[PDB]
Amino acid sequence: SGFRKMAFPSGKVEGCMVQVTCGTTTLNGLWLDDVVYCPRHVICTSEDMLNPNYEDLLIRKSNHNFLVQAGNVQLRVIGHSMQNCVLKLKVDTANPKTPKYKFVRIQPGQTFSVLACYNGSPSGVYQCAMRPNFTIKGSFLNGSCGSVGFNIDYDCVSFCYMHHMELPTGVHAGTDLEGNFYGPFVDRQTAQAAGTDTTITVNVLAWLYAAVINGDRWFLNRFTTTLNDFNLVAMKYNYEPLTQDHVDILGPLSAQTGIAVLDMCASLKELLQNGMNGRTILGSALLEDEFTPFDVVRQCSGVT
Amino acid sequence: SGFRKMAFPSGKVEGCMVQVTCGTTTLNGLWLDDVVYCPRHVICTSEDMLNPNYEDLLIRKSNHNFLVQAGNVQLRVIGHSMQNCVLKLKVDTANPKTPKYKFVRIQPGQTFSVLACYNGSPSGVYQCAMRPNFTIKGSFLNGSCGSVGFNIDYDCVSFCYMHHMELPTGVHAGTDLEGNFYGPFVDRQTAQAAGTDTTITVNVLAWLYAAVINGDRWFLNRFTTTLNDFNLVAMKYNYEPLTQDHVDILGPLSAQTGIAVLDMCASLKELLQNGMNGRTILGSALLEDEFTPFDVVRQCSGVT
Ligand SMILES: COc1ccccc1OCCNC(=O)C1=CC=NC(=O)C1
Ligand SMILES: COc1ccccc1OCCNC(=O)C1=CC=NC(=O)C1
Repeated sequence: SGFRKMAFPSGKVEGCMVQVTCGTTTLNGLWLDDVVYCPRHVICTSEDMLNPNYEDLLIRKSNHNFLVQAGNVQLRVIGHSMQNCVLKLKVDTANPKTPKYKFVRIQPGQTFSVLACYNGSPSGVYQCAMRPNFTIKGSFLNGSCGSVGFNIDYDCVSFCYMHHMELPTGVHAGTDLEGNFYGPFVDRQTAQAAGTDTTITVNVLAWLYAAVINGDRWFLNRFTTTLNDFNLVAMKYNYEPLTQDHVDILGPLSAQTGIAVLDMCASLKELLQNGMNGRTILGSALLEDEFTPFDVVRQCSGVT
Repeated sequence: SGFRKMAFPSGKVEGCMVQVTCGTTTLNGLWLDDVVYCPRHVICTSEDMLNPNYEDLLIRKSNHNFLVQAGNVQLRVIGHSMQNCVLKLKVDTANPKTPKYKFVRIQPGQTFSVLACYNGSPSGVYQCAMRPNFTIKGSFLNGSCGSVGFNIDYDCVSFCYMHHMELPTGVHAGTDLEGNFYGPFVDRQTAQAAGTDTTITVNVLAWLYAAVINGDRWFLNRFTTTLNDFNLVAMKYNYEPLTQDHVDILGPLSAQTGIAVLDMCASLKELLQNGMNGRTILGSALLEDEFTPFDVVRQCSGVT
């Protein structure tokens, strides 16, 4: 028993991290097969970031201008191309530590592990959720760009995020591995509105099921609700509307605990309307939304 | 910016994990050089765990009874010995993935990463603190025994914990890598009192400094206090007494932010006496104590 904000083991991803330098800028790259992926803003200087013309900036660059180093060994760059906001540097050597991998675009509300890196070296790993507004609340300092987010299913790493920037509000924005930003964000040093965020309702319910499985039950009540009634409360408290697809994904947790999804919704409704009254759930004094129903089942079953 | 409960990258530890089977029991082992370390309770059966005679149980076992498998390859056991509550199985092959390592006994209040494993396979990584009462609030299910805790300083892994059991209260107990339990715990299936736990005051203060560095400042007030006055409040709220050694370790964070340690103590005093009033600090609605002053500096500076 016990419940933790668990990240995937980062080993398979550590073996892919490289340092990429272009001029005076150094950031992180991901070396998979004979390609290194990194944010295209590695080609920018301070004067450029306000509104860089990436096509023009990249034209002044040659294969030899991109310095790629994997630990202490230098990789030979034989090609370069820009795909959306990522640069793909073709190298003459396939990464011998390349795991089985996929590039996936995750949905808002889904979770993933981030391996924060500096100068191509891993510093730490933490579990994140892609906010409904497509930002992530990470921990990234100068030099962290090119750090990636991923999920792991047995031996396959599904890369879903590459870190590009911190918005003036202190939240983080990045792209999928094809360089498409999550959300409306552009890779420019400008004020960018991130939409209204909401709490991931299906994840809070999954976390309430994790609480019951692990022994924290004080919040269970004698009430039930309907999807319509619950959604009126979800609206008032900036929670995502619950759909039948969300109820269906909560099926296994409802079956395991014997607590019907709408009964758990009624517990969540009471917690939203009355707060915690100074109590905690799974060591938290707020409603946790960065655990999906899949995460809860995985952690509660011990999937390796 | 941003602050997360970050774990160390687990790669160096994943390459050491093995499965150890003895009879019908399977758990995790740590393969370093030509030795595999695992909890000695791998030799027990259900009837034994109420009060096992480990010396007698181990005498009925031979090198060939310990099945050690690293992924898909079987290791040949050429020796076995019990040191405190750990078994050391000598194997004929040194682990080629053995990183630089140390065995350390951490102090209560210190933090470490845990790589939860099942059947010798890593499932996840999370950051823990050794509670003042020598328990850890982990996430471990059946089969997790032998999972380890560690810290990493550049290329050196300092192994500090090996998981042995879950107490009837749902908290976790384990040993250092020499098999000495942290706390009063014994490896028996019996009710075991874990002492009164307290909140790690120096860690809460370090986390308040992390909050100021990252922009959450609402809790800063116009007051100051003394170590004596603060400790009277710490006593009332089951917080560890603050010492000058704790103030000294907070020095770098006090210097970076310009907020004197006793002024931060006065903010903490007001938060203990008045609560959060429905606000959050670094995404938490409670006072966080699982970040040491070293962790805060490391995460705020980007040490890899
Ligand atoms: C506004 O900056 C940008 C806009 C578009 C593109 C790149 C930008 O930044 C490049 C350098 N940024 C960093 O190294 C970070 C510093 C702190 N926190 C982070 O998450 C990243
Ligand atoms: C009371 O059990 C023991 C006492 C002494 C020694 C060993 C004991 O357990 C062996 C198996 N335990 C597990 O696999 C766990 C199940 C669930 N949670 C965990 O943290 C471990």
